[PDB]
Amino acid sequence: RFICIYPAYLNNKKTIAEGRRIPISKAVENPTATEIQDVCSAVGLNVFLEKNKMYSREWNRDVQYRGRVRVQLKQEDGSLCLVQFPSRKSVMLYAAEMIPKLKTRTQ
Amino acid sequence: KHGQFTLRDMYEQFQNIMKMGPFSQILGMIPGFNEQESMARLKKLMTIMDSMNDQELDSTDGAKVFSKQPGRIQRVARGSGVSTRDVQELLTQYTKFAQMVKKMGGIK
RNA sequence: GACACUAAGUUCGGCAUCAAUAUGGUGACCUCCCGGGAGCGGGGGACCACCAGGUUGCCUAAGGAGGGGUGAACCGGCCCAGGUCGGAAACGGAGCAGGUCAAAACUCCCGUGCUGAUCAGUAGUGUC
Ligand SMILES: [Cl-]
Ligand SMILES: [Cl-]
Ligand SMILES: [Mg+2]
Ligand SMILES: [Mg+2]
Ligand SMILES: [Mg+2]
Ligand SMILES: [Mg+2]
Ligand SMILES: [Mg+2]
Repeated sequence: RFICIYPAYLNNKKTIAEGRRIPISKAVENPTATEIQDVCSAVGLNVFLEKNKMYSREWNRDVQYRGRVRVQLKQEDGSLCLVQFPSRKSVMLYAAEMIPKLKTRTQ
Repeated sequence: KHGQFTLRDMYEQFQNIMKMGPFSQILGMIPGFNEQESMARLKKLMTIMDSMNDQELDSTDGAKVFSKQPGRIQRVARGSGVSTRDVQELLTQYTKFAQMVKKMGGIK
């Protein structure tokens, strides 16, 4: 029941039809499922990385380009896990904003 | 053939079953040849070509075509949901196979 | 009869052929939402290109919304085997090869404007 977050969703180098889900203004260079998980897990979000899954609209097969990330929004009872994270859009955006800060990118 | 069956047909079929053992034993010294576990390797190699075009297929030097214009390798890889290395691999075996065929005949 | 001039006939060549609009399409791209565990399902705006037949500018000597072709390894659009990806599945997606095309692009032939040359020597008029 967790939700799905594919890097294509947060890629500013992709068009709409190519899988982008957020405005280019907020999108990111080349987000990696890893980075996505690393910023989500570090906010109190329950999430696990599906390293080998591949996004259907992703012609490339390389690594930097594949993997999937799963985050728990609601809890079995119904309450959101983190009030500040209603929707999926909420997480996508939060991620798009925090990755360009990861030390590994400011390097 | 016409959705029917002539003696020449029966002949050609028996003939196909002939150039077997031979062609098969010609795969002898070629690292890239477990009967079922081979068929896949053979069906894969074929599907990859299911993505090449006539001009590429019918080329005296396919290896180069692809060598010189790498985009073709990428086009093929992606077009047959296989990896890029896979394609280059298929390309080298075809070379080895070519060179082999050279030392002997070709049609047989 | 012999010459001229206007109208004009034949043929092989040359040069050249707008603009701005509504309605409906196709495509591309962006931007907002709802639903959903994925592939997605659903709905609102914006921009650009092109097409179908339809106007008008007050537009040029002409400028028709004509008819083909090619479509490129990929790099236009469709349909997409296989394989690939998501899916337990049902299916769905990206998509090469292959096929295809009112609607990427590029090109011919039409027509239409001037225009050399050619051939005819008829139609009229005029001259000696
Ligand atoms: Cl969306
Ligand atoms: Cl690429
Ligand atoms: Mg005159
Ligand atoms: Mg073609
Ligand atoms: Mg093509
Ligand atoms: Mg299929
Ligand atoms: Mg599709």
